[PDB]
Amino acid sequence: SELETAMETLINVFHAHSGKEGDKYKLSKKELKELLQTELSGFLDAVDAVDKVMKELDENGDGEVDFQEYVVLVAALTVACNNFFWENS
Amino acid sequence: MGSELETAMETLINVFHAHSGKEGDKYKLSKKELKELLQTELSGFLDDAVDKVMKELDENGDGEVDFQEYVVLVAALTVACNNFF
Ligand SMILES: [Ca+2]
Ligand SMILES: [Ca+2]
Ligand SMILES: [Ca+2]
Ligand SMILES: [Ca+2]
Repeated sequence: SELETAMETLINVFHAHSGKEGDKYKLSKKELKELLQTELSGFLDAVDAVDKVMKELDENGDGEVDFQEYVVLVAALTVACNNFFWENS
Repeated sequence: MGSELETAMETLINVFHAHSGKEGDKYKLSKKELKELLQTELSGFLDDAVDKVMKELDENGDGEVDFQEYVVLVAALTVACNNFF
């Protein structure tokens, strides 16, 4: 089903950039940045914003973003994108 | 032209709107609409389990699931899908 394919895409995208350096299930900054710039063009602004973004997602604090912390991100970006396209104008 | 990640996110939002706009508030899932979503979008869903899924997701207690509460479901399911692999 469409929903199931979508969650499959979220998993596959994560590992497509998570499996490039070191632990193939955790995103280091080079992999997080790679995911952000390639999958979310324009999400970064403002002096290095990439540091801020792992600082917020790295919940346990090991310097890498795993799947659950990455899902915390996808969720917030999904709800904001929804409010932007689905308002009782 | 969105990215693969972006396309997938759109699908989630679209799926929710696909069942949310059937009756009542076009931006909230009623009990009947929630049943419809589970049965069509989750190939494994067995079944009153919908009541459980309602009381579990209805954080604010209005009797309907809005988007912010439906993402709680999608997120929990996504990590659960990832565990299964
Ligand atoms: Ca890695
Ligand atoms: Ca972490
Ligand atoms: Ca509705
Ligand atoms: Ca609610």
